[PDB]
Amino acid sequence: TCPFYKKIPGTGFTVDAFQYGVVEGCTAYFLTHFHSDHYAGLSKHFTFPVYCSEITGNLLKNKLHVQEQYIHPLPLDTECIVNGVKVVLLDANHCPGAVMILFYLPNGTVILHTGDFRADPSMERSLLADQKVHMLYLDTTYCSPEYTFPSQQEVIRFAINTAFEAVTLNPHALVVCGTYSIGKEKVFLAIADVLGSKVGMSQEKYKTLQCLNIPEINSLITTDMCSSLVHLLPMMQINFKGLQSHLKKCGGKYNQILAFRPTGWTHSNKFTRIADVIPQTKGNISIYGIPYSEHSSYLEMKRFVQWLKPQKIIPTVNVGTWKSRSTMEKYFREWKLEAGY
Ligand code: NI
Repeated sequence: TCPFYKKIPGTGFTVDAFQYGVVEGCTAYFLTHFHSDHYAGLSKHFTFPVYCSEITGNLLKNKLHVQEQYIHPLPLDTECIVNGVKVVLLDANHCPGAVMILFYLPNGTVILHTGDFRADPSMERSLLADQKVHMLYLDTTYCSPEYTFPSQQEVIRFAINTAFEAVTLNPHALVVCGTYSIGKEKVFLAIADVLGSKVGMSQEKYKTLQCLNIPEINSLITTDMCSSLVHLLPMMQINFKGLQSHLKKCGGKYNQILAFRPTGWTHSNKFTRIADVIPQTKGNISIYGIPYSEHSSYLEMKRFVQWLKPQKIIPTVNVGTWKSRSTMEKYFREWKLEAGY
């Protein structure tokens, strides 16, 4: 049965609610982005209307084989009427295709659902600038001051630099990058670009990336592993055993592997600066854990909410324990008293 925080009051609408069967009273199911925790339950046999971005829609069709008739893609930054309610999709700065959703209720309430997001000051000049928000359904993944990490751009600089150095010292080094969902594609695209190579990957992943509307994508990726000196592999294979085994497969073209695992936050962020990150090494194999986040840092979260000044905040992550819930309510109150709303 569907929890309260996935329902939109005074509408026939749910948000990311595909794993509870037929939700009593739902006329339209909204999917903010194509990550499995959020689409859990969708398949080719689902037969209600699904509202989403163009990108998300592409993945539903080709990856989950949802039929075309039940897919309703909407343009961003554009006012749209759905079951007689005005809605707007906004870019979430999460993974490809990820949206925030604005609902203009018939009673005059306005609700912002963030989906999964990474708060940015750029959002303070979207269509959010123009009016008030009563209720905010918030992505509270990192809602605690200990959660700090660099910008995406800093991380990318470290990675491009680390790869360019290693391969220029040893032209027979291979570079491997781990993946398990959509998101974080800049990591391996940036690395491939600096090395003048296409990114080589399984057929399943090539298919996934072909649904993302990235410009010039045919120029940047390939299933032909032999023609590539940057390879993608499943995240579970990014360890000494998995990499040794992959190097074998490459038929003596390479005598070294440098690999990256994009993580989210990890506790080495509580001490170490991005600059000072070092890898784990065993023999001819090095592995770097790099803190490339597609969710708000505590400070970025704090900024967006204090800017938006919502009347009520409903968290959508870390809702499972009383200690988590109480920690988040206290921060909300601090933020409100500091800002004056
Ligand atoms: Ni997500």
